[PDB]
Amino acid sequence: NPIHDRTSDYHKYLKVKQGDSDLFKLTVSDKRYIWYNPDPKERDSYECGEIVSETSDSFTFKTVDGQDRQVKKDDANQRNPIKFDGVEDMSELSYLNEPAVFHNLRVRYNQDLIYTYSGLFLVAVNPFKRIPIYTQEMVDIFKGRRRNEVAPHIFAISDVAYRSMLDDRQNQSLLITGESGAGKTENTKKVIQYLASVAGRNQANGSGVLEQQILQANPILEAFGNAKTTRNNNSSRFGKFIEIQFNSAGFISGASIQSYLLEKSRVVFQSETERNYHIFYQLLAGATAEEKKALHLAGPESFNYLNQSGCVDIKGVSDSEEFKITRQAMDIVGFSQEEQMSIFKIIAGILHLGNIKFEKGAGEGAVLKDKTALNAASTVFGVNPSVLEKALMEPRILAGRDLVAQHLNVEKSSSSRDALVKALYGRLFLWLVKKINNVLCQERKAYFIGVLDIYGFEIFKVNSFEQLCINYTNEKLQQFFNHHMFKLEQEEYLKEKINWTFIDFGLDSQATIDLIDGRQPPGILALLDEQSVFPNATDNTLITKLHSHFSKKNAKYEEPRFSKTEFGVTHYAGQVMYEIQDWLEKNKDPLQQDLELCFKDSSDNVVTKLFNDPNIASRAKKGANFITVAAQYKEQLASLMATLETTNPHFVRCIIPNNKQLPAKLEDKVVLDQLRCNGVLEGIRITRKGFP
Ligand SMILES: Nc1ncnc2c1ncn2[C@@H]1O[C@H](COP(=O)(O)OP(=O)(O)O)[C@@H](O)[C@H]1O
Ligand code: VO4
Ligand SMILES: [Mg+2]
Repeated sequence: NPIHDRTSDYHKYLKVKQGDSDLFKLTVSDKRYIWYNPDPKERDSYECGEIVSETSDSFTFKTVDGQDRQVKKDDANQRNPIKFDGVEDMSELSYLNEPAVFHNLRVRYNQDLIYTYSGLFLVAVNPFKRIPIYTQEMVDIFKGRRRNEVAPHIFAISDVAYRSMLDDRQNQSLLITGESGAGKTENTKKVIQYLASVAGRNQANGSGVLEQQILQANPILEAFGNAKTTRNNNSSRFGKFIEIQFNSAGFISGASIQSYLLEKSRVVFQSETERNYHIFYQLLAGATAEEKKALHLAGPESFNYLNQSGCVDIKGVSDSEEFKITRQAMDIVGFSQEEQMSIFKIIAGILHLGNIKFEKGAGEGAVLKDKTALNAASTVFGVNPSVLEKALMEPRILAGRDLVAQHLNVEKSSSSRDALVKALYGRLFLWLVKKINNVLCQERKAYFIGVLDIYGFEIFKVNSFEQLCINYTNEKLQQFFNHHMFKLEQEEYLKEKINWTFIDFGLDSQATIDLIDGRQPPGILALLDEQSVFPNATDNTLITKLHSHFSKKNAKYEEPRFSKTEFGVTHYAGQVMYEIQDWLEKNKDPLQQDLELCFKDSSDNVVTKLFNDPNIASRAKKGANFITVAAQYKEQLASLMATLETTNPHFVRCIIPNNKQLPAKLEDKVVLDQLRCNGVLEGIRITRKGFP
């Protein structure tokens, strides 16, 4: 048994190392210590001081240096007996305070122990390096073990959700929270791997193909949906809820993926030191000479959509090698050789479209002097270069019932070219998902375990509509944890009348949530929609209306004195300033019909489905207007949350160690802000003084 064999990889990599004689001598000491702030300015940096004396309400301790301080006992962060350092469950700590919880996490982290239980949920601190703990051997160890019999691990929480699904015959969900780069996606991959193993079928010839396809579905979406941002080299630019389905016997019957709002703006713009989607780089590097030739491809520096950030490479990653993986994932899933080539023609097409350089003519209208890029794109897409040309600069619209040809200037033509690009990429992503889903859904499920992997809370120098939608989602996931951890728990106790005194844990993201998606009174999204459908509305009339409604009226809103185009929203993870530029068009997500017409007549079959298929090319109509991006997203986020409520949830809180993606550098301030806003210690207090 590996569990008990101290010489195993398990003990080696998942268990705390045996202390020595000198450590024992320290462990049996009678001295008592306290965690204090050497600087009262920096409350997150602590040192350990020894308590030398005590009055009825105070403690006098010594500081690392030559001095002595006194503190009220009710204001003291006592240090747990060292025997607790490295404990696998922090609900077991004598003293439960901030420095105490961080210290234990730090102790384990320094030994590459990234998993630690914090009551009923698991905490995960990003190692930022590889650790040999997700091997098939490790999987087999956790197979069927009770949470307290084995070490903290993502495999452990997975098996528990699994047994609960079988024992209670109820649906389960694994909610992995964390800001950008914290490790949500890696752990998500692990939960899938584990379930696929312990619950898959290992018959031969035809058998186990499903579980292999389930696994191969991730690398495809990652190539089209992930990209390098300043916070993560493999940031997920789309949200995801994966449904692992099981039959009545408890065997994987299949799975479906529900994607959420891809960043469609990234295809045409990346800020300095960021990349466009990985796929653009894997194609340009992994394509053969013929493909490269029949596609009119060149190097990254040759494409406007790939040479503006100044970054075409990611340290330690080979796009060429990555491309081989992607294509192999597509094969296994089932993408015909034809479909794939179409998929790359689109990628190549999008690249050429970004090369089209519009210029002014003799008048205000725009013209296209060089038609190389235009011709190239038209070729790979299989569309009439002249139809496409007029559809870009002179799209036709109705003026009443009259058909009027527009003559878009340079700026307008470029924006229209970008809208096409984004619609193009956006629909492709949805097609890929649809496709994969038809492969994985081959049997009526009896039960499922939902694994959520959203885009994490993020902040950049410039925050736009995209960031608001992302942080709004994180804000709701957090309230989901607060709701379940405290509100429902206590609402239960008090219902049974088990003699409980209500506790206010001070965790509530409702005010921030209402400010964003509030309807009555109208929140930010509601006002955005109003203005969005108001003809004479501008980004300036939108910000003015936003300030008007919330400035000095809502505690979570702020009208900055340093700017006229930004507004702040106080989230659980911090205040974020948002730039209002282009919000109206982003929410409208416009696309000229002449452009759609031009592509509905494409020779390529994939391209044609993206423009003739209702689910992909059609847009819901909220009456006289198309449903807005905000209204649809608010709507889809509401379904999810309603789906989660119908399951038994298990939380995994990923914690990022620092802001530099560096291993072995656990930064207190970075880590303590997360433990605080995530409500980790309150999560431990409810499990400790309550009735689980
Ligand atoms: N458990 C882990 N083991 C090894 N590396 C990890 C782990 N978790 C995270 N990483 C590293 O951190 C990066 C970011 O994690 P990721 O899961 O992609 O963030 P996210 O999904 O939270 O936005 C990974 O690409 C990987 O380098
Ligand atoms: O950087 V992550 O967006 O996948 O949270
Ligand atoms: Mg991710």
